[PDB]
Amino acid sequence: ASNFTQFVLVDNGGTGDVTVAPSNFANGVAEWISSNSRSQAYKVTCSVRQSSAQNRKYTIKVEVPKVATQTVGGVELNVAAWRSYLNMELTIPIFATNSDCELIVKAMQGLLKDGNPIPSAIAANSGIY
Amino acid sequence: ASNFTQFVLVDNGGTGDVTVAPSNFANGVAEWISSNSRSQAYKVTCSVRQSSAQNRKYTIKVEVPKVATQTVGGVELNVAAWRSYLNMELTIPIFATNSDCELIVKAMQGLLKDGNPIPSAIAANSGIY
Amino acid sequence: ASNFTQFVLVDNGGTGDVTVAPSNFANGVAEWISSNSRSQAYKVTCSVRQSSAQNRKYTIKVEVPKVATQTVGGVELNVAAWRSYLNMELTIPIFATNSDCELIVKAMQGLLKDGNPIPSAIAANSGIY
Amino acid sequence: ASNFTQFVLVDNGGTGDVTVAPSNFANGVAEWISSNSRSQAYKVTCSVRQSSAQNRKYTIKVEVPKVATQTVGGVELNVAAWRSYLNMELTIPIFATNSDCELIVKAMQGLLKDGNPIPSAIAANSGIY
Amino acid sequence: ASNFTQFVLVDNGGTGDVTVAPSNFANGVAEWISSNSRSQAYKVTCSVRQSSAQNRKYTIKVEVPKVATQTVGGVELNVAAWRSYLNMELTIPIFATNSDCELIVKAMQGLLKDGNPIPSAIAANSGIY
Amino acid sequence: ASNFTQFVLVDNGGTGDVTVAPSNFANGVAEWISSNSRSQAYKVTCSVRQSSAQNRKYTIKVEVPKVATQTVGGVELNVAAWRSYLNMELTIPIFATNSDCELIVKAMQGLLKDGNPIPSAIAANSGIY
Repeated sequence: ASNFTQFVLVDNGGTGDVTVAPSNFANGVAEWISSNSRSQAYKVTCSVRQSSAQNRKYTIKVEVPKVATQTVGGVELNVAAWRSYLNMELTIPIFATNSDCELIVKAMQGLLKDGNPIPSAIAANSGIY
Repeated sequence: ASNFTQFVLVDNGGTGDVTVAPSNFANGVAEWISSNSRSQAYKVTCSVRQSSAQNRKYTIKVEVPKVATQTVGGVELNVAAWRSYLNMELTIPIFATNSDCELIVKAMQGLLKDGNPIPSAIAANSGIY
Repeated sequence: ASNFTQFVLVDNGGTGDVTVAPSNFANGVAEWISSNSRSQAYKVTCSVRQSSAQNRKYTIKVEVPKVATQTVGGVELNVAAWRSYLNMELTIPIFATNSDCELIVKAMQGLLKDGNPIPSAIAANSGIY
Repeated sequence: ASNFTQFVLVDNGGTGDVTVAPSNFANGVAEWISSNSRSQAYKVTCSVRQSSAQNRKYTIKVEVPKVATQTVGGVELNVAAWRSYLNMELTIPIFATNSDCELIVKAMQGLLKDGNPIPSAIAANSGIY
Repeated sequence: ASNFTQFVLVDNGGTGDVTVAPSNFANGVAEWISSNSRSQAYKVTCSVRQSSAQNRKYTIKVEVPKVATQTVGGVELNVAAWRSYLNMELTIPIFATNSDCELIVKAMQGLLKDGNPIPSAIAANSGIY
Repeated sequence: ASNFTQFVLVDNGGTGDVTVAPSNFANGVAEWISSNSRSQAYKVTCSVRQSSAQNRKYTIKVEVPKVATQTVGGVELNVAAWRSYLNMELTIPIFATNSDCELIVKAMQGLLKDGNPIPSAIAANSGIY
């Protein structure tokens, strides 16, 4: 069994989906990268570690690139004009049962569901109002 | 119009849903709290700010409590045995158009979709393997 | 194939079986945990390393907990009264054929079969005599 | 009881079984050895001591000869190339009742049951994957 | 994908082929091994890491047993006299697209194609002349 | 005979084949280059040396360029945007028979055959998983 597999990061219908695939798992940091030029690739990393005697802590990171071509002196390269960086830390006490964790996951999914405040603000270059 | 409204944080079917409602918007920090004892309430906060000349940065935070009763000297109070803390920062360059942002949101939703690596690990008190 | 699978650690004959499942592979240490909070879980880990120029060494560990509900600060926490620890190190020369290795497995199985000296002593809080 | 008796270490189904028998009890350390030269014998030793104020520790050791291409009764100067060494240390808290200890034994039996991850890895000269 | 599968390392035309199979994935380093003692096995390992700000590096290693006069399952203390070691490091700039990488693979295939200089030299215990 | 011959490094099926030819043997390093300016050429080198008293070591290197036309100082120069580098070191004991060496060649060919794990990963900007 393995959960270190490829998955769909961006569900753009069924065509133009960004799939991210495993690439390296060094030093306890799982890393996934989308295909093609590493320079324009999406990146996701995840690591879990015991932060204190009572808590475990997950550190997830995602990079969404803005695909572009750079032309310097007539030489064109595939690059990322810029990147957005998502950095999240999740602390969970060791007393949390599997049920408790499922709830935590649902809270995260709910937080970002379409239509809700946070995702609507982000999607529209806006804050709360 | 307002996006500073109540929303469903945990979609537990249609019964036992955790709804979170606005409570305070001081100093540019929007805050939502679930009903009943503040001590056992779920909490979500969000603020956006220009981090540099080129980037805007969102800071979202969620607290999932473990509901419990504390009995000290015969006096019982509603408290949270412990809390899980989600802390996420999202940096987005000012060149990002609305389309670019929608993609960013989809990446976040994809990252946490049921079945995918990260949420499956968290839900099962596990790391990547 | 993939030998990283779930298995039943304690066979109580279908009813109340302690089954353990893959939970982490960070740093080259395969880990399996029972379906409990991290504070009350059975835990098994295994790792292999080339200890010398001519040996390989498997380090296997198991934690059998005694679950309890402790009242800390007036709050009830799911905890472990104590844990029993098994620690085994197996050193196998590189010249060992697959059939040579099956011999080791059979020897370990025979060592612990019901009725044999060692498991009888352990199960009776007794020594060998 | 009087559990210090001969037993079948390797069960090859009646024909070609390896039986190991009492051979030493110096210092309360029970030793069992197969019927071979000491450089080619199967050896098992066991002893218990209270390791600390709250724990008892069983130290079990097993030595298994490399059989492929073995020359029975021959002299092989590099003995380490022809033997595998198993070292088991079982720590059991003094509160453990007999039932608790039976469960611990079952856990050990489950860990090594045929078909499960650990023994399959060992038998195939492999790690976990 | 899920390219971590068994494959034919040495193709002797169906009869007497050497198949190598997954045997370890510790630290994201994939390992494949043939069905032999570790002193006589064919071994292949592979891993990728971003070696610098602008490059990614694939490190591939292959070990091949000396077969002439080999004593199957035997103990040979000077292991180095019985194995050949191949070390490949492939550095690919992050700008390389999938097509660029296909070409790189073709170059490697061409380099080693039967009848070409390099492989003929190796196969004849020779240098270039 | 003379194994220092031209060969096709990249077989694009007759049309657009990258053929490489002998270009230097100074200092005991056999070199082959494609028919291009030294700034845009594919390059292959090989050398053999008795690395130790009992080993021989082949050092083979390949450079796959990405050709481009850069405008420097208003003038257009035929140049290389980047280069991919392959570096392989093969250590073969002196006891290796010719048939033993053919085994190594076949193993290297099998390693890179179309469809097998390693070349699939490389060609997809992916790791093994």
